[PDB]
Amino acid sequence: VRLTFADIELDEETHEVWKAGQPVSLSPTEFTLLRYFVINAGTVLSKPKILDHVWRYDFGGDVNVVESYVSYLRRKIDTGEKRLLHTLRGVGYVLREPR
Amino acid sequence: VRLTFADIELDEETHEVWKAGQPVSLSPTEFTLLRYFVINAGTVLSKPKILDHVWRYDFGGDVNVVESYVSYLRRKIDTGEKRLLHTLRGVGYVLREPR
Amino acid sequence: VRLTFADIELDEETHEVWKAGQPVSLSPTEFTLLRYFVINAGTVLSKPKILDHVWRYDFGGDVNVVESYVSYLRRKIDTGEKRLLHTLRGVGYVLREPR
Amino acid sequence: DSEAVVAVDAVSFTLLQDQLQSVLDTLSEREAGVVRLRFGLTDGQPRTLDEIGQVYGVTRERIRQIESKTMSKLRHPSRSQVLRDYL
Repeated sequence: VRLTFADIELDEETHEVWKAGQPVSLSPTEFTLLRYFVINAGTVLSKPKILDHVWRYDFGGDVNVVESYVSYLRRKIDTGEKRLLHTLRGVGYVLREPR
Repeated sequence: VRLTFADIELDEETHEVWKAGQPVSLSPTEFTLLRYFVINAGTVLSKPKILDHVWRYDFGGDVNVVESYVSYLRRKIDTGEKRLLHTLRGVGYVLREPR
Repeated sequence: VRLTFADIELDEETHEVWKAGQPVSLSPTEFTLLRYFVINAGTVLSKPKILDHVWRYDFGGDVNVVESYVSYLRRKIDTGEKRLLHTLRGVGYVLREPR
Repeated sequence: DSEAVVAVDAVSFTLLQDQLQSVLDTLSEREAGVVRLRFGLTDGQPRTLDEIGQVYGVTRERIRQIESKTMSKLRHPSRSQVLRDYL
């Protein structure tokens, strides 16, 4: 039942993640975004539906929350500037191994 | 479920295209234009129709935008002078494999 | 049929606890807490799903009760400030030996 | 006569817009006005987000959030079923 991808490996019971097999701790909401990100690995995710499902529909806040969260994901797992979680200008983000 | 024509291959899931198998990245609206073309491959598209459907109805600009865009698609995919994306004067643009 | 974890060991027949082999008495409703906690050993437990399963669905109290209960779990066995029953902000608690 | 009115689709469309207004009145009046001016219902002119802001005294980003709220609450299947059958 464990969800794995390239170098990111996830367990659904204790909700930890293996990044190339070395331990890493992360914030809860960031785990929720990565859990979205791994269910739809190779599927493009746009800010609206991510906000709809992971975030509470009543979110009247500003949109910079999700890009800041993706920045945290970058600095946590994808240290290199070129990374597996790609950003699409005005279309959102997607998980894919670099080709 | 992927969309194909001649040598152009489309993946709607993570928004990338294949032109006989070498990588390519492309702009969002140009991507949408290519999608509208392949989904109506075998049908000619008229310019007011395109600016109606793929483009937002409130578009108050000139028309030259659509020719600039299709010129981008030509210089990206149909580099040769003769192309698979034919042009009809005053009728719009269409995706034909030449006979 | 006896369940053990690191140094915390649990019996299902007479509802008593060894902490590193030392027997300790405990409250009845608090006993149910670690029973969940070891039955999901190595799994993160969140206060809501504690409320639904452990506690009756008719519970009309506030959220501080479980927190005080967990604090009670801190002072009885994992007396150290750093403890095996780790704290997840907004996600609850998890049973694991520290890395 | 192709241009002749079939006289059934027109009546159907009248009840159809009645159903539309009834459904949108369920939504908040602010959201209802947003979608009305968004697609040109009261008039024939769909409007840009800045017009919605200047008629609501709000930034365009908040109208984008409002549009997100509208088409999300609209997908709620009670609206979906009662509007799907009419096609």
